[PDB]
Amino acid sequence: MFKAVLFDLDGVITDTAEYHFRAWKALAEEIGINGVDRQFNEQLKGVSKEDSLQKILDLADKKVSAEEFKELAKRKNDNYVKMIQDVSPADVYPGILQLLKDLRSNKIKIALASASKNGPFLLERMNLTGYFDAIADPAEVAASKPAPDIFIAAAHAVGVAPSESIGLEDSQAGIQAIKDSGALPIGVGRPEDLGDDIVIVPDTSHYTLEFLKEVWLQK
Ligand SMILES: O=P(O)(O)OC[C@H]1O[C@@H](O)[C@H](O)[C@@H](O)[C@@H]1O
Ligand SMILES: [Mg+2]
Ligand code: NA
Repeated sequence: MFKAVLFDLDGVITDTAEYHFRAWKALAEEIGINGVDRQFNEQLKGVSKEDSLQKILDLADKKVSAEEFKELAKRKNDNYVKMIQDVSPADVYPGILQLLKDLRSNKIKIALASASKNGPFLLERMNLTGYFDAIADPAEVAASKPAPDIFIAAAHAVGVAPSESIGLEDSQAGIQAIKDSGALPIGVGRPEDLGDDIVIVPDTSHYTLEFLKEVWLQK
């Protein structure tokens, strides 16, 4: 049986992937880049703030100064941080609170493997911090998603091997990171976005301890 679950935050715990998308699209349009639509945004999910901005600039083969790059990233963050102030426990996705409770009752470790530096603040907004045994700090990894480092760190932070862990993700980059960590991925979203080669559930209500067991027994 698995000994840890490694949670992505945005698009897994709550609908903040939507807010990252809206904030990045707004930023892109301010600088005359109009290609950040929902399809393109699948390439941005799970990706760090700086890598996200660079992918957007690349889309237009646009170059900005180092000073402008810093300011643009800060502008997007300031906007996103204002968007999330009213997040509350009511915004926790279906099934997630119960899963956290059931994992703890079964002595299964819980770790956060979010790329977001705003992750701790969001867990506090949602009254979830006390469920987490560890938060892997994305500022401390040498390499960001789709590199596996954040998932490896999360597992190690709770004293469990990645190979004894499940990772929950909504993103292409994050699914790849889980795969390369050695943990077992279960995605949430559309196979057209996340692939047909791992277990994918259509919504977070499917993330029951019963189902994670159903999946683990068959890997
Ligand atoms: O700018 P932050 O809060 O550090 O977030 C970094 C990344 O966090 C990830 O969780 C999101 O999927 C990305 O969309 C986001 O860019
Ligand atoms: Mg995500
Ligand atoms: Na406009």
